[PDB]
Amino acid sequence: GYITGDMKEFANWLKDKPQALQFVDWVLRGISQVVFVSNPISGILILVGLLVQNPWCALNGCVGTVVSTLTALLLSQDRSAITAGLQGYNATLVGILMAIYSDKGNYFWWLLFPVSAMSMTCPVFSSALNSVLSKWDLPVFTLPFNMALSMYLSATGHYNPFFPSTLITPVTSVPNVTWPDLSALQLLKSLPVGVGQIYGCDNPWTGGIFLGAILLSSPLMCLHAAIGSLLGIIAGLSLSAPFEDIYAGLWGFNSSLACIAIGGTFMALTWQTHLLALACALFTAYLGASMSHVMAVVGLPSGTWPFCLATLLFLLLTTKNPNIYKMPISKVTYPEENRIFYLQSR
Amino acid sequence: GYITGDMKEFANWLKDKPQALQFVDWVLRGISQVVFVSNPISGILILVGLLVQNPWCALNGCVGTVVSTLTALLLSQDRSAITAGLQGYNATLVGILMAIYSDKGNYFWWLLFPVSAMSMTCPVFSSALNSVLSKWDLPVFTLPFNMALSMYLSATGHYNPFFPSTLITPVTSVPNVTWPDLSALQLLKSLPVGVGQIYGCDNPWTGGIFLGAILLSSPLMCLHAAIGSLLGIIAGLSLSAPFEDIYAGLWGFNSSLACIAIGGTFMALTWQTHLLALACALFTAYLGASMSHVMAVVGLPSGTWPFCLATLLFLLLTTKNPNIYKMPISKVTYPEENRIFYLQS
Amino acid sequence: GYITGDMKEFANWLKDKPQALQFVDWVLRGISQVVFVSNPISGILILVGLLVQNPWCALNGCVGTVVSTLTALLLSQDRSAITAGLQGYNATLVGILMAIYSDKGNYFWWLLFPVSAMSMTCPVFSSALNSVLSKWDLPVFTLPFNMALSMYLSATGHYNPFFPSTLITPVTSVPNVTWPDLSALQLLKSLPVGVGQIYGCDNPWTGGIFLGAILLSSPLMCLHAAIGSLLGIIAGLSLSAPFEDIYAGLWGFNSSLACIAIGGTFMALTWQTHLLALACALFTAYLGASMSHVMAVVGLPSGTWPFCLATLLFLLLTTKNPNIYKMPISKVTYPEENRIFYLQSR
Ligand SMILES: CCCCCCCCCCCCC/C=C\[C@@H](O)[C@H](CO)NC(=O)CCCCCCC
Ligand SMILES: CCCCCCCCCCCCC/C=C\[C@@H](O)[C@H](CO)NC(=O)CCCCCCC
Ligand SMILES: CCCCCCCCCCCCC/C=C\[C@@H](O)[C@H](CO)NC(=O)CCCCCCC
Ligand SMILES: CCCCCCCCO[C@@H]1O[C@H](CO)[C@@H](O)[C@H](O)[C@H]1O
Ligand SMILES: CCCCCCCCO[C@@H]1O[C@H](CO)[C@@H](O)[C@H](O)[C@H]1O
Ligand SMILES: CCCCCCCCO[C@@H]1O[C@H](CO)[C@@H](O)[C@H](O)[C@H]1O
Ligand SMILES: CCCCCCCCO[C@@H]1O[C@H](CO)[C@@H](O)[C@H](O)[C@H]1O
Ligand SMILES: CCCCCCCCO[C@@H]1O[C@H](CO)[C@@H](O)[C@H](O)[C@H]1O
Ligand SMILES: CCCCCCCCO[C@@H]1O[C@H](CO)[C@@H](O)[C@H](O)[C@H]1O
Ligand SMILES: CCCCCCCCO[C@@H]1O[C@H](CO)[C@@H](O)[C@H](O)[C@H]1O
Ligand SMILES: CCCCCCCCO[C@@H]1O[C@H](CO)[C@@H](O)[C@H](O)[C@H]1O
Ligand SMILES: CCCCCCCCO[C@@H]1O[C@H](CO)[C@@H](O)[C@H](O)[C@H]1O
Ligand SMILES: CCCCCCCCO[C@@H]1O[C@H](CO)[C@@H](O)[C@H](O)[C@H]1O
Ligand SMILES: OC[C@H]1O[C@@H](O)[C@H](O)[C@@H](O)[C@@H]1O
Ligand SMILES: OC[C@H]1O[C@@H](O)[C@H](O)[C@@H](O)[C@@H]1O
Ligand SMILES: OC[C@H]1O[C@@H](O)[C@H](O)[C@@H](O)[C@@H]1O
Ligand SMILES: OC[C@H]1O[C@@H](O)[C@H](O)[C@@H](O)[C@@H]1O
Ligand SMILES: OC[C@H]1O[C@@H](O)[C@H](O)[C@@H](O)[C@@H]1O
Ligand SMILES: OC[C@H]1O[C@@H](O)[C@H](O)[C@@H](O)[C@@H]1O
Ligand SMILES: OC[C@H]1O[C@@H](O)[C@H](O)[C@@H](O)[C@@H]1O
Ligand SMILES: OC[C@H]1O[C@@H](O)[C@H](O)[C@@H](O)[C@@H]1O
Repeated sequence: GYITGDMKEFANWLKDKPQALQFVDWVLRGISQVVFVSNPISGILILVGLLVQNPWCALNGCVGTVVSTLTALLLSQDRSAITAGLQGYNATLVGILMAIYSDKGNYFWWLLFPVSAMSMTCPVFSSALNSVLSKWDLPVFTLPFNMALSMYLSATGHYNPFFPSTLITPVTSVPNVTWPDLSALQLLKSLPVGVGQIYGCDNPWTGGIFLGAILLSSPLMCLHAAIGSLLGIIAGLSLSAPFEDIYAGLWGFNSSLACIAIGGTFMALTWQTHLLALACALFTAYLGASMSHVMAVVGLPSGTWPFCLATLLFLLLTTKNPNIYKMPISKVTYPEENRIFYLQSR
Repeated sequence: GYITGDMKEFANWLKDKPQALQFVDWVLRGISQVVFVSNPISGILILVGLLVQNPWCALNGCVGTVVSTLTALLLSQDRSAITAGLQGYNATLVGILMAIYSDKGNYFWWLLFPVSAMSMTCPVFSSALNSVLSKWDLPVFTLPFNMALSMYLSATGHYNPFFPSTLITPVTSVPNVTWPDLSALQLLKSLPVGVGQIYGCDNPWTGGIFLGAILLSSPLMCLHAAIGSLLGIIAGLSLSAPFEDIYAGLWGFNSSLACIAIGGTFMALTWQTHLLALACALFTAYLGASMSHVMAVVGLPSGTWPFCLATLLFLLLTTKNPNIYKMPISKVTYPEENRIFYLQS
Repeated sequence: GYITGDMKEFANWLKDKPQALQFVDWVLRGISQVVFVSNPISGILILVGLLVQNPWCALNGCVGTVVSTLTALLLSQDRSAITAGLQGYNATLVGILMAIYSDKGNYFWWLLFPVSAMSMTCPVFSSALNSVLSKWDLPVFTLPFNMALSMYLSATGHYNPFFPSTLITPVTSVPNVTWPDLSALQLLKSLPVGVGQIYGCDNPWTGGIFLGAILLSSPLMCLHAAIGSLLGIIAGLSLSAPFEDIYAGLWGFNSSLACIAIGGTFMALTWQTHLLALACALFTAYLGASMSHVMAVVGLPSGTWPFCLATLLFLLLTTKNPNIYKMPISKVTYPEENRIFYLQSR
């Protein structure tokens, strides 16, 4: 009732309340915005899921969210966007993945310094990218996160004396894939792990929690999150990816995100638009593969660049099919509410 | 007369006729669009040239063209662009080059699955790139092809168990070049081989057939294709490229395309604009070496990125000289008819 | 008196007199535009600093400037920009760094051929980039130079039989940094060396001279040049860079340029923009590291790519703070005159 979707009522209720609680609320919506959700309860559930995988990653994610939100305020960015959590989600990722990609492991306190630095960067990236992309009425997605992360990880690299990153190298031989060995149960677990990997978690229970957090806000978003993850697995098997990479959900997170995006969030949901989302989800998985190989040559991970590039690409697609409709950015909420706008005008 | 230029007489006639015949027309015009030509007789001639070199590559080219054109229809893309062949050329290249860059050799039938998949992305890449580039009134050129190709070849790579690509590695030592062995005859043959390479064909006869196919539509385009190829050869020599790379036309195809593009087609042909096409063709050959080196590090070929980036760069150049005029995209056809618009505007 | 700032009085006097002096004026203003200065006395002084470092680089710089200026005239480019020197500074850099990155050493006379050819591409690169960037009211900065150089050095490479470039390879082990060895004297020298490295000069005297040339035109530009160089040093230390790299001013030149740009030149100088300039300079230094690692994998230097991208990113940041004001391109002079324009309309 009051804890579904955008929580419009709880938003209007807080407006008159203390600054501290209002701040905590924006942070939690910042966390949920990683999956296009603006819901503080979803934020709590996600944070819980993060504490379940790795309490270290949760801390860095939270520090990241706090610093960026505070930086957006220092730099007088738009209040609507802040309250909606749009100034926190990129730095939520910056903090988690910097911890994930650190060769120094859990509770390396020194990590907090470059996390804050890089989190402060996110409002700057967001603003700049917005100046360009809003001219086509495109969102920034997690481009701020991916630029910050690629920048940070290549500046340090595996051989930095203070902050070595994990070593990543290109493929240099044909992997042996034993097809009889392929487990049905393991593919099924890959689905929630693909979703877990959105926040860089490889735990199946965590991904289930994220699925639930999403479901609280929008069942349609939850559905596409799942399907996107599945399609990533399918693409993985089609190029003969090592099973262990599929099981770890590394083929599923970009696809999961792209599918949510196209499947009713940034395009109004119709059957044609649902087919479009599957296509985009597949395409993203294959671009994930491409970017992973190419970037490994420079010791970088692909991050969510593949999601950003493919999704932006599909949103710049135009058609003379009236059933394929791009939402105005200023009207973008969740699929259920988005669809009502489509039925009234198209 | 009827079989020259844009063939707009035959197109008007075909409009009333059966669906399947119209479709063959669009497919054939898609094939000729690789060299900016919208002519089904040129499409046929080019296809013959292809079937001559390697029927396997020819087949993949056609499957791409078909699948793309069908995807364009399925996704309600502009009709006129489809009928002009603008929705088939990128995938013609996707199919041919996916064959060239496969480590599996001829008639590896499975290759048809990814060729089809990648050919479906071509209308998507086209529309997305148009949404950006049309704001500066620029065409997308072969950017859809080059994106699709770089994506596919890097997602697979030389070490894919299913679809290995051919191994491509950077240069690791100074090539020994024996200058007395340089051959005028071989250099001269490198001219049509460079035009052949536009469709990934290293045969001088095939390249001759392509020049013939172009000439039928537009003598001026044919001339710039030849000139562009020549300038690429000059660029390779200027950089002491290994003779065999020059001989295989690898320095010629980007140059050739750039020279056609600037030399009458996207710029109105004047003596100034001709010099510009010469400059662009040189520049493009140089960028080709740059991109080939850099891309070899990640195991990719340069494709026709060089032509795409260089030509877009020269089209974005603004000048206060009235004799250097950029064609409005909606009024772009071939240099002979383009020049009439320029004189009458 | 008449030898500071634009020298708008002196240029108005030249508007009448012989073409060869007018041309020489443009070449000299072209040389100074490297550090955002349009002043021919500044140009002569910079030229002296180049001749002090290495006459061979100085020559190639000059061939660069002249050839590029001749080309912009041939291609009927805007004359206002030519007389201001905006058509010479990219090729000044092209000529100089082509000599620096040549593996053939001093007075390899054949080098003058591709220097001339790459200089001819500079106005082409400037115009096209202007076509795109002027839509957001942005300058091209040194993007023509950086495109020209990246293309040239990668088209040739270390293994080219005519024009081999110097060999650049990525980092492959953790360097050993002994902190007790850090030197105050060497660090102090790093500051002017950073400014010298804007023209690829590693001589502290040359960097001294360049500071003097800037000071002559705009003392506020001089201040930010020095601060930016210092912030790059601080960034280097913060990531435990090899001391010798910091001593060569390798961490200083990009951040120096960024600091001049934001700190009065393309943003009106206020307290707020001064701070923003310090942030942009730190940011630029870290991107320098990033771009250097990545571009070394393909055997290329970063050039001033980091400065170009960082500064453009900062010029695209919008805020609801009226103390942070972006200069209209048509209005940009030096910081002192810029601030006056701003205060009038504030
Ligand atoms: C349109 C007009 C406006 C222009 C505005 C300019 C915007 C400036 C953007 C500056 C962002 C640079 C930081 C991002 C990544 C870098 O760390 C490096 C660059 O090699 N990335 C890497 O090493 C790898 C990243 C590669 C990802 C592929 C990107 C498609
Ligand atoms: C302003 C709004 C527009 C936003 C639209 C976003 C468009 C994104 C395109 C996404 C598709 C990319 C596919 C092409 C190449 C990739 O596979 C990778 C990239 O790392 N290949 C490579 O590394 C090789 C590619 C190198 C070619 C040079 C690039 C100029
Ligand atoms: C908005 C629509 C208008 C589109 C207009 C197209 C503009 C065409 C510009 C293309 C010229 C670029 C050539 C420069 C350098 C290259 O040779 C090499 C290889 O890619 N650089 C490198 O390997 C290093 C490059 C690293 C720098 C990162 C670039 C962001
Ligand atoms: C504000 C400037 C921050 C830079 C200081 C970072 C200090 C790095 O910390 C160092 O890292 C070593 C290995 O990486 C560890 O063994 C030690 O904990 C520490 O000496
Ligand atoms: C979603 C589509 C996935 C297709 C995966 C094909 C699985 C069978 O793969 C087959 O396995 C054999 C040995 O087990 C190999 O010798 C064959 O090369 C291979 O095609
Ligand atoms: C859409 C999914 C396509 C899967 C097709 C996989 C094709 C596998 O191809 C296999 O390659 C082997 C080489 O290692 C050969 O020895 C086998 O004979 C061949 O069947
Ligand atoms: C296209 C302009 C470049 C001219 C370079 C030509 C150098 C080739 O050299 C020529 O090759 C001939 C082979 O046909 C030989 O007969 C000649 O002996 C030889 O001089
Ligand atoms: C535009 C006109 C195209 C010119 C085509 C010239 C083809 C010459 O081609 C040559 O043919 C010889 C046998 O005939 C072979 O021995 C050579 O290897 C081959 O290069
Ligand atoms: C369009 C410009 C073409 C370039 C022609 C270069 C001619 C190469 O000339 C060769 O250079 C070598 C030194 O590099 C010498 O050792 C050889 O004796 C000489 O013949
Ligand atoms: C535009 C074409 C320019 C051609 C430049 C030719 C450069 C000749 O390069 C020469 O090669 C010799 C043999 O390795 C070297 O010993 C010499 O140092 C070098 O000057
Ligand atoms: C821009 C036009 C200038 C072209 C001058 C090129 C002439 C080549 O100059 C040669 O360079 C060699 C390498 O340093 C020297 O060994 C020779 O002394 C010199 O003749
Ligand atoms: C801006 C960054 C702070 C600079 C750190 C200062 C470290 C200098 O260290 C000093 O170096 C001198 C050599 O010149 C030695 O004589 C001194 O003994 C030593 O303490
Ligand atoms: C301006 C920021 C200065 C950065 C902190 C410099 C102090 C370096 O601290 C050093 O950490 C090293 C771990 O790699 C140890 O080997 C050294 O013994 C220790 O002194
Ligand atoms: O807060 C959790 C604690 O976990 C331990 O493993 C770390 O060593 C402590 O530094 C940390 O405070
Ligand atoms: O984890 C790295 C280091 O972080 C520092 O902030 C703490 O003082 C140390 O206890 C710890 O070893
Ligand atoms: O009333 C809804 C109307 O909206 C328009 O924007 C559509 O193009 C019409 O075809 C439609 O009937
Ligand atoms: O056209 C398809 C067939 O071509 C023939 O020339 C070959 O013998 C076969 O291996 C191939 O499958
Ligand atoms: O070249 C591999 C091919 O082998 C044939 O026997 C199969 O029928 C094809 O589907 C397969 O792609
Ligand atoms: O200044 C011109 C002269 O300078 C000398 O130092 C070089 O060695 C010569 O190659 C050159 O002719
Ligand atoms: O590289 C570090 C070296 O610095 C010198 O100043 C010391 O005397 C050596 O003992 C030390 O090994
Ligand atoms: O007038 C400029 C001054 O403004 C104040 O707000 C700052 O605190 C000072 O540090 C600064 O020097």
